[PDB]
Parts: sequence; C-alpha cells; structure tokens
Amino acid sequence: GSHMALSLTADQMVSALLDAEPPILYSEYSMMGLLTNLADRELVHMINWAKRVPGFVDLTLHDQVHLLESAWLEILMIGLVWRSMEHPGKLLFAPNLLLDRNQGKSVEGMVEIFDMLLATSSRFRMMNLQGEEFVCLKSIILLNSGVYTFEEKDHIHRVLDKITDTLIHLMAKAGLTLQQQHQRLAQLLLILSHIRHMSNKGMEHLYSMVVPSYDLLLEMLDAHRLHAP
Amino acid sequence: LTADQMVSALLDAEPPILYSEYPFSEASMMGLLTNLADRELVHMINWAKRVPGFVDLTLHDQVHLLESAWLEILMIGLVWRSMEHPGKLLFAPNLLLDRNQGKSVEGMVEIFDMLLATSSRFRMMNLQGEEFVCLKSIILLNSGVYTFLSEKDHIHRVLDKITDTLIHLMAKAGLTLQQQHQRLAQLLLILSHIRHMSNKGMEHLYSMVVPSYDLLLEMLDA
Ligand SMILES: O=C(O)CCN1CCc2c([nH]c3ccccc23)[C@H]1c1ccc(Cl)cc1
Ligand SMILES: O=C(O)CCN1CCc2c([nH]c3ccccc23)[C@H]1c1ccc(Cl)cc1
Repeated sequence: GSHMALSLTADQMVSALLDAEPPILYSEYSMMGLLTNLADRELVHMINWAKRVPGFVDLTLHDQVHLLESAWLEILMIGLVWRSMEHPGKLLFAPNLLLDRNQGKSVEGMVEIFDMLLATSSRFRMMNLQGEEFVCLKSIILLNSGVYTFEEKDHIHRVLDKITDTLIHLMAKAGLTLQQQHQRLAQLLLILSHIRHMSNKGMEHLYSMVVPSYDLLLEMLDAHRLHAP
Repeated sequence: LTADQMVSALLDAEPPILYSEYPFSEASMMGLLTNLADRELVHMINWAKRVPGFVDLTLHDQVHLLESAWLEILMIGLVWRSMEHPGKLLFAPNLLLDRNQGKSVEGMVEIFDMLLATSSRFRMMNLQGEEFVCLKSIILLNSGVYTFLSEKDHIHRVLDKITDTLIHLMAKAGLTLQQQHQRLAQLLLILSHIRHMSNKGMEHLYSMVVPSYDLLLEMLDA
C-alpha cells in the first residue's frame, strides 16, 4: 500500500526518513577534483533519497527539479557538516577524505567556505544534534529552499508542518519542555538560514573557477524511473 | 524583561517611514533606491541600538552583525510595507514599483520577483506587526552570528527570548500548542529566503554603493 505524506505519524515520518538515508561514500583516489567527483556521486543517491521524502513525488516533475536545483548544495553541505560533527576543526568529506582548514587553503576562495562549514558542524555538536533531527532538517531544506521562487504550494507547506510536528515529537520524547522544544526548533531552523548562505557563497565560488544544471537534474530525476527496484 | 516588555520595546524602536526624493529611468530608479537605502541606514543604526541586548555587545560585534544583516533588514522592511500592495513594492509612499518597473535595471527583475513572492507569503500567513518586529530583530542577531572569526551565548540567549516572545504572541492570539510550533517554523523558514535574497542582491549590487565595515563602525560609534 502507500501512505499519503499527511497521514504519517511522527514515528512513520522518522522511519520513512531514516530508511531513505543515502550511503556514506568514499573518495575515489587535486582537491577540487576529489570534491567534484564526490559531489557527482552523492547527487545520484540524492535523487533516490529525494524521491523517498514524503510528498516529494506528489509534485510534478518540473516542480521536483525546481526544488532539487535550489537545494542540492545545501543538502550536500548539511550531510557534510553532520558527518563532521565528531571531528572538531575538520570536514569529513569521506572516511578517507578528512580535511582541515589548512588544506582548504590549497584552493583560492575555499577557506572562507571551509570556515563556515566548520562553524556549522561545531554548532550542531554543541547542540547535540540527533540523527532523527538531522534527517528532518535535511528534508525541510529540500521542500523549503525553492518553495518561494516558484493549492500545490499549500501541500508542500502542509508537508513541512508534518516534519515540524515530527521534530517537536522527537524533542518532547527526549524530555524537553514545551518552551525548550520551541527554542531548540528555532535554533535549528535559524541554522538553516546559515546553510542557505553557505550554499549561495559556494555557488558563487564554483561559478568563479561544472555545477549541476537545471537540465542535468531534470534528466537525472527522470532517469530514476528506469532504475531497477 | 517579560515577553510583553520585549514586544513593546521592539515596537517602540521601529524606525520611521521615509519618502523617496521628491516617469522613471534606470539611473533615476537605482539612484532613488540607493539614496533611500543610505537614508534608511542611519535610522537602522538607531533601531539596532534599541534592540534589547545589542548595545551590550562590543562595538566590533555590533558592526559585524549589522554588516551581515543590513540588506536583509532593508528587504524585510520593504516586504512588510508591501504586504497590502500585491504585485508592487512599496519602497516609499511616493515610490511604489511594479515588476515591470523592475525591468528598467538589468538583473533587477529577478530580485524584484523574489521580494514580491515574500510579500505575498507574509500576506497569506497574515503576518502581524508584533511578529514582524521579532523577525527583524532575529535577523540582526542571527545573520552574522556563525560568521564570526573567533559572548556568542549572550546573542543566543537573546535569540531564545525572541522565540519565547513569538510564541507568547501566538498563545495570546489563541493558537493551539500544535499551531504555535507550526507558525514558528513557517516564519523562521522565511528567513532562509530573506538570506538568499540578500545574497543575490549583494551580487547584483556588485555588478555596478555598498556600506563598508568602517562606515558602519563610524556610524555606530557616533
Ligand atoms: O566551492 C565551493 O565553495 C563549494 C565546494 N563544495 C563544498 C561542499 C561539497 C563539495 N563536495 C562535496 C561532496 C560531499 C559533500 C559536500 C561537498 C564541494 C563541491 C565541489 C564541486 C561541486 Cl560541482 C559541488 C560541490
Ligand atoms: O540591486 C539589488 O539586487 C538590490 C536592490 N535593493 C533592493 C532592496 C532595497 C533597495 N533600496 C531600498 C530602500 C528601502 C528598502 C529596501 C530597499 C535596493 C538597494 C539599492 C542600492 C543599495 Cl546600496 C542597497 C539596496
């Protein structure tokens, strides 16, 4: 059978998001080349993951591609900062690609982006971000980042409301007071503004020096239909 | 301060609505929009000094936060004022510009479209004045808080207090517990889009003006 997104309980939402989680990939081996190769491989898995975020396949294909084109670098970044949280001062791009600030100095313009990513990872560490919170934030990014550069918009907002309910549930079951739930919610959501900022400055840097286009993402999203179950 | 005193302090500190210099070309429009921005900036400083918690920061921290947030602050203002003018941006009472007028300036129309989509979002949520001021203060305290080079708990403490406040206004207005977190989230997710617009606006302004760190410091110090 199939669950419609708005019917899911918080436990079904959490389970759906955990089961959709992509794998941790390895670097295949210049720093930019490694980071580009890794991003390209991550993107394949990201398509598979997006298709499994409750609500996403309710949208038309052209709206799917809108959302993913807006969000893909933020998505890459949040998963990076997540994985990096237990390595203070380092970015765990892969288990065999743990880079420090000084290594970021090898590409002109890169240290400023490395520094921002690091500040984010350290902020998640200090908040003790949990895996089940992470997955909710990541799915938020996907449905939100492109929501305002477009009845159907209502649906995405209702899905977003379900994810917020889900984060609140997690926080209430972890023993936070109603007031602490609201504060922690707000703190996590304001970090999302910083992720957007990092993605904007990242895009500018990539364009200053090939990035996933609209057309590429469209094709990838479409091609997913042909993959073996 | 109580949630109610926070709200009164913020409303009290609001800046004044300004007029644009008393049909439009591109040089004329950019100049109008630049001059209005420059004039808003001195009032923005006075507003920033009365956001509770902000004067307790060191001068350098004040400047960093303002430098990071200034454009999002103007933009949120603008979007707020434009709420009731669907398809138009109310830069001033005597400067109400539509999409098409945007197209006078190469690159501008995209930023215009995004600002209109925000205004139209705020309209559909029925954003209230008391919520607006809380959001604007959140931007000032949050935008630059993760981009410091190296106290920051102080800013986080204030940010938490605006959250409480946002909730209390919702509770006052009779939202259920569930509705309160859902609204909170909806409002704070819009701040991502404000941030994005500020980034895109910075790039667009760099294709041509922008207040320096040192100028901000002077103005805040004086
Ligand atoms: O240049 C910048 O300022 C942004 C750099 N990006 C930082 C985030 C990021 C990159 N590769 C990744 C692989 C996995 C996770 C996160 C990343 C890299 C990256 C490199 C190339 C491409 Cl096409 C996409 C992302
Ligand atoms: O070109 C862009 O993408 C950004 C354009 N900005 C949009 C928001 C904005 C401008 N002037 C304003 C005056 C009041 C409120 C909002 C604004 C204008 C602007 C013009 C000059 C300067 Cl220095 C700053 C802001």
